Amino acid sequence: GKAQFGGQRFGEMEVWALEAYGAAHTLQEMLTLKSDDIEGRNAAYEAIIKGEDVPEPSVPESFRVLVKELQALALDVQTLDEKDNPVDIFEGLASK
Amino acid sequence: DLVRNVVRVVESYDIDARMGAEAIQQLLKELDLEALEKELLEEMKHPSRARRAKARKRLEVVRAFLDSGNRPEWMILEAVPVLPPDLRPMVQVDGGRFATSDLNDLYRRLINRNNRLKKLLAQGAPEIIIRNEKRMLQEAVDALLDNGRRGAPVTNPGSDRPLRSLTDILSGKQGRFRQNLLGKRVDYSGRSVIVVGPQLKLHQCGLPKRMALELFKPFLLKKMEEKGIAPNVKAARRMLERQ
Amino acid sequence: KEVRKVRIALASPEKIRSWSYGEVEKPETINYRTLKPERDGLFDERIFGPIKDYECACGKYKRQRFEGKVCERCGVEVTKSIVKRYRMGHIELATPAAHIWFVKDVPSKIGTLLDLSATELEQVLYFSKYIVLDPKGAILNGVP
Amino acid sequence: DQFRVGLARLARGVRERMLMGSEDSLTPAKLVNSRPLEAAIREFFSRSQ
Amino acid sequence: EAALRDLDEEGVVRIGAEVKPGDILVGRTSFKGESEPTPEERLLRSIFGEKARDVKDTSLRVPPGEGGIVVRTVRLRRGDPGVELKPGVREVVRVYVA
Amino acid sequence: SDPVRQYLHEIGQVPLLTLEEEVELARKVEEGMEAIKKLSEITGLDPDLIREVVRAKILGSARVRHIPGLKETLDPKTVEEIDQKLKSLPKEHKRYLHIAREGEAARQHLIEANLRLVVSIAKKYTGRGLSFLDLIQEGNQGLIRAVEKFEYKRRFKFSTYATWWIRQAINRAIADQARTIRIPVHMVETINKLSRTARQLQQELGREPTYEEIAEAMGPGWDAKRVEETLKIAQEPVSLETPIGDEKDSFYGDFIPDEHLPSPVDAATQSLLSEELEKALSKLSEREAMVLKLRKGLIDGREHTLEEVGAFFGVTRERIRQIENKALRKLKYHESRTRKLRDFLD
Amino acid sequence: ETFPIEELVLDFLEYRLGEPPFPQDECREKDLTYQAPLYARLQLIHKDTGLIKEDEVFLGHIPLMTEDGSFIINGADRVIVSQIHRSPGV
DNA sequence: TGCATCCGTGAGTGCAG
DNA sequence: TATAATGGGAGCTGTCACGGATGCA
Ligand SMILES: [Zn+2]
Repeated sequence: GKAQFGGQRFGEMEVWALEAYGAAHTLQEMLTLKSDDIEGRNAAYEAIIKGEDVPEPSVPESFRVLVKELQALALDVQTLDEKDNPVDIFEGLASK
Repeated sequence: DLVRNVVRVVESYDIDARMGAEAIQQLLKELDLEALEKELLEEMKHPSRARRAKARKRLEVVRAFLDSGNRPEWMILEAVPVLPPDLRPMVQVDGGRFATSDLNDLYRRLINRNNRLKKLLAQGAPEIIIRNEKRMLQEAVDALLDNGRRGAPVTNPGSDRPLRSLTDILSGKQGRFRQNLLGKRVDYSGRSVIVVGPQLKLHQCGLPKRMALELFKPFLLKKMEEKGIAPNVKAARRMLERQ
Repeated sequence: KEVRKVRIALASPEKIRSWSYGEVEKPETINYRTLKPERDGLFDERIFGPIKDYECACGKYKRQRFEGKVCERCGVEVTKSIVKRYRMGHIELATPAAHIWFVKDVPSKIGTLLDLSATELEQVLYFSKYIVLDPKGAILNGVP
Repeated sequence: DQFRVGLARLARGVRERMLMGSEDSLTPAKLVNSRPLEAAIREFFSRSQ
Repeated sequence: EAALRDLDEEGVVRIGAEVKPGDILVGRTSFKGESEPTPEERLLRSIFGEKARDVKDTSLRVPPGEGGIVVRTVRLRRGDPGVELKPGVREVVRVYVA
Repeated sequence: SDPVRQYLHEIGQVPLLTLEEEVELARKVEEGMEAIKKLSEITGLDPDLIREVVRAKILGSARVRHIPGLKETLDPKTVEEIDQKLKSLPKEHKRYLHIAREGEAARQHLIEANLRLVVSIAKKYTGRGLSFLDLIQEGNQGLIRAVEKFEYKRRFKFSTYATWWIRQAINRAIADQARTIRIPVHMVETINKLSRTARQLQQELGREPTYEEIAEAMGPGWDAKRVEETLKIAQEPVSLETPIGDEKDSFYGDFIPDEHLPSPVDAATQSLLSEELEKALSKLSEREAMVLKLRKGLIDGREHTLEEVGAFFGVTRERIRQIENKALRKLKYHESRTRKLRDFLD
Repeated sequence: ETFPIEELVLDFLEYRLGEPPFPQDECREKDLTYQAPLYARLQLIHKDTGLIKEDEVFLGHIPLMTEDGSFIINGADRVIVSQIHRSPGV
């Protein structure tokens, strides 16, 4: 919304668009550094004002919410590497 | 009896007959999955195709558990999990007033009933009462997770708005998938009224310059240095903040 | 390493416990006077996380070098407030309770796995009928 | 319509205090809580479709 | 001061000014938090001869792509006659722009 | 199918007592309590520890938990074990095992026998923050109190005494769980005191009262200031999903900016400070920009006054507070050429 | 319709409406509502003895409609859109 | 066994709101 | 802490179409 100083909603249908073009990097951008990849988002704007190319992104934060929200329903979602052993997309901050 | 000095015996058995998730976690726990496979196929041999049909449906679910390693009993929680606070916050809005997720009022709702049952236990209350606390306990947990799915939906007082339960968050056009994973909002974007420019070449467009500035604001801060309309980027920003 | 698949599966009670950082004991949010979180309720920091980055709850330890000591006085880790986003709590139920998805998602997954009618699972679960587990020879109207 | 629903709510609030609290030292003044009415009117005009 | 040359003693733009994006319309101060100056900051001031200030600029500026000519102002405190606002609010200022 | 009409049915099952059965059951309970401490001065075990063991066997093993407050975890071994040194007694002492067991069983049928009453009390306490049932349990909860504290000898019908503990526990729960932010019961207590006295003021005024007109009718120690800040905590929070518009594709929580997490302008700012300040330590001296680099901290800060400054710096105590001055002093003329630090005060 | 209330009984005599505590424009400014105080006279009468009390208790403020057809509700004009519906009948 | 019959699930985009 | 008091109360309405699971001549 203009009054909140909004962002433009890039919807399912816009994602399709980029998909059909095959602009993987432009879409990914939309889905990480331009929206909620808090790490690479902060990382990017620092890269521009420093005159550097933007950095390859990490996992969007809204996906993490999707994990934690499936735990709260007692479902154990799990990122895994090709050799089937888990991968912490929380960098140890939720293990003891 | 000490007045009649008789020892009375009332005709009645030591039967074990229970109620609710307490029961079922047992029956699920006493399921030798391999066994039931054996019988269901050993019955997949039947004619009339109607028995053969549902021993497939059922058997599918057995092997679903066998192949994965899940235990059937696990579809009954003893420990219900709680979702980190920040994902269901309590916030002071501008007026120092607070805005809170629907989940707290759903948890609280459940935490009371679990608590008041932990008490009703030790104070030894009749079944007819402990029964009602347990029932009320499912409907608690059944509304935290999928409010309105079964029975009436959990309404805050003075409104008729169903509270937003965990499944309601996950699902729907407004849910987490379709509204935040298959497409978000974005930085570096603008909107405006369009207008024909017949002077453009095919590959061009008319971007008003006020929009331009913002959509490129980082880039403009760095350039603004490399020439020097400001000393460093931070002062560069404070220039463009008033017109 | 690099993500390549994503597995989804049931969380055992012991596993739910695995994730949890503390039994939410009280139905309390946050103190109507200090507007801070009541301990042992839904927002407690000794469970979920420091509310301010690398700052303990009461004053005890307040910056990066003490990173990971649960101060003794208030009991709160010294890490980034970003963990209030990821650290699960758990409520520890008195009598077991069914996950409604595996009940009311037709065809039932608990109701087919035990040859239990739709409407039986209700009665036995919402307490409209008993379900005999060991009849110790009982007998009703002339039938064991 | 919204008025006829505030009035009926006030009437759940009189009879409640008509059979608990003292069945002879009572006036209209203190048997009527105006609020169930005040609210259904505030409602109609501030959040109706 | 250039950034205030249109505000009256109290912190209101003068009726009849020209206001554009960035301009303060009503200055305001709120107190800083438990992030009251952290080390990084307590030092930067240590060099400049001003110590950390205890209040904050929360001035009501003007939004991007808005503005015009202040035509009126309304200032409602509490402690003034006729007036009483929602609990906990001292004063509420409205400035109509044309 | 409807969770009230159901409980209303289980209740219609246990019939209403009669005046005799009232006193009979009431009677058998009081004796069984007496019987327990008499039955604890013979054995010396413990009143409660015993009563729980009487309770176990009478109700069935269907239930058992280590009752917090008793000192042994009441597992059915210490119930056989203690039902034994109990049933081991001489007929004129183990006389009172029979007395407790009979009394516990009257407890049960006296609670179950007076559930209808609670219904018709909690019925009147709806629309108050608590679900009918929720009020019922809280109601029954008290009803339990009422039996363990009844005295049939006073010749009262049981109704009369319980209709106090019932409405004592409804009102306590209506005041201890209703609000998302829990407030002490005595503060709730006085809040409603405004609500009520303001209401009459309005009913006398033809308009709502002011803060002042309240502090007057509220009496002494009540000023206009203190009725205000009382309301501003009476204030119930509002739902983040409160629906926006008259379609519903918006949520009042979406219009709320997250001001905890640092913005990218922000978290970028902190990095061009904490390094363009490391850009003024090793530019004029890095060991006098280390003794002052431990008069604070590049992360964690290091600042007390005079005590660790006197421990391990290299030099003496009031000599680092001088190269502290020449540390700073070198930095105020250091930053008269690399003038790229002013802009960080905004 | 709602009166009289029943077992004691409380019966309805008449209502009155008073002029607004603030004129149309004053409410537009002060984010008030353009409304009139609603009084209603009642008489309590005892289902057993013959009790008679009679107060005119104050019921709140009913908001008033201006000359052109609008309303003022916390100081913003509003319209009440007539609604079409299937009508009562068989 | 074939076929009523019920219950649960869907029902376009973004923007102003 | 004690006259006595012992089973609730609002439903809400004019869509649709498909697929799956359950009941019944
Ligand atoms: Zn501490």
